[PDB]
Amino acid sequence: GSSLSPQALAQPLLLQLFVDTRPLSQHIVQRVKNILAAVEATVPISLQVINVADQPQLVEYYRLVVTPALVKIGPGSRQVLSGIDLTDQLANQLPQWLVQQEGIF
Repeated sequence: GSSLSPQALAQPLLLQLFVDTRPLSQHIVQRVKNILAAVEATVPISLQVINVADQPQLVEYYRLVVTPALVKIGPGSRQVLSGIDLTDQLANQLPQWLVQQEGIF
């Protein structure tokens, strides 16, 4: 079938985190990594950190003015988690991500 392969595998979940090199971010990072790595699943997530001090231009693009902060780009809809509540929002947002349910009402 496909490239002779029977399926285009889903693209790993694109997850990122904006930090200011502050321990808290590295702190929350562990929490983020720990939680994400806690859901494993057949679809692993890719955690990439963005140094706001290195590129504050994209931060403003996402109106992202608070740090630390986390932002999911996909697959699926985009979301912005910030306010040291990333772990609270993430844990709550994660399920919604996997539940990628017709976010419909």
